[PDB]
Amino acid sequence: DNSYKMDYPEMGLCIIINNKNFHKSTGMTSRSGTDVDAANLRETFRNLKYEVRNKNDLTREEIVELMRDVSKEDHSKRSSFVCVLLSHGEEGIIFGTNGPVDLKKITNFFRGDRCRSLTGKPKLFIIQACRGTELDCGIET
Amino acid sequence: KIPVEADFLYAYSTAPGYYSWRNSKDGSWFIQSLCAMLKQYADKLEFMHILTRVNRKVATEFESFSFDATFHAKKQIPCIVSMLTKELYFYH
Ligand SMILES: COC(=O)C[C@H](NC(=O)OC(C)(C)C)C(C)=O
Repeated sequence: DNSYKMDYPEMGLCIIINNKNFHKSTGMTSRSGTDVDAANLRETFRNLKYEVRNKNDLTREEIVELMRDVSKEDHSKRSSFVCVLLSHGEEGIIFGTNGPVDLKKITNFFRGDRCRSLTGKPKLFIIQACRGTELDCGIET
Repeated sequence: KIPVEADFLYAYSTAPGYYSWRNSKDGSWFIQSLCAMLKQYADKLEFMHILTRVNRKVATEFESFSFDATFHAKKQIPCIVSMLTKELYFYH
């Protein structure tokens, strides 16, 4: 048993949260080019046989209930789970269209004890977002 | 029993504390590279190995260009955070 069992009836869900336009109050420029990512991920994960679900411009609240409702689903027949977050962010934080949301609050719904039908199954979280304001000036080879 | 935090994989686009670059026309450097690597290797390589390829592609093939010197010529490295307990293959 060095490899996860991926021969279940279904590969699993692939929830893609694509936040492009943020509330004026937040002062965050639109994430132009983000639709290209959403479409890319959708095609890519469809080939891997995942049940893709794209959600666009969700508020900090909508991200939570979405994640909560998904974790409350019966994943028994599914091999794994995937969630992609496309948005603005900071260390340990992902932005809803109206404000920040802690990454921990999101991932907790899937904790081994909180989502029994996904225990022992790989839970992937692809996060495209900033994690601070530092820039890598790189170094020459 | 197993840890409740086990079997979790967090594939971050950039390292802790750093910016993550996105091209308004092609999409983010990370998502771009991830899809390409998955489309090409998901039928043979293990996930960690594919994500390592994504790491090299993003680190080598991408460099920012900006009229603002402050954001010009910047690089980026993604960050694989794995609490997985087994090898992951998108096939059987
Ligand atoms: C995932 O793409 C972005 O929205 C991340 C965003 N970074 C970002 O937009 O960098 C630029 C403005 C594209 C150079 C952030 C600071 O969180």
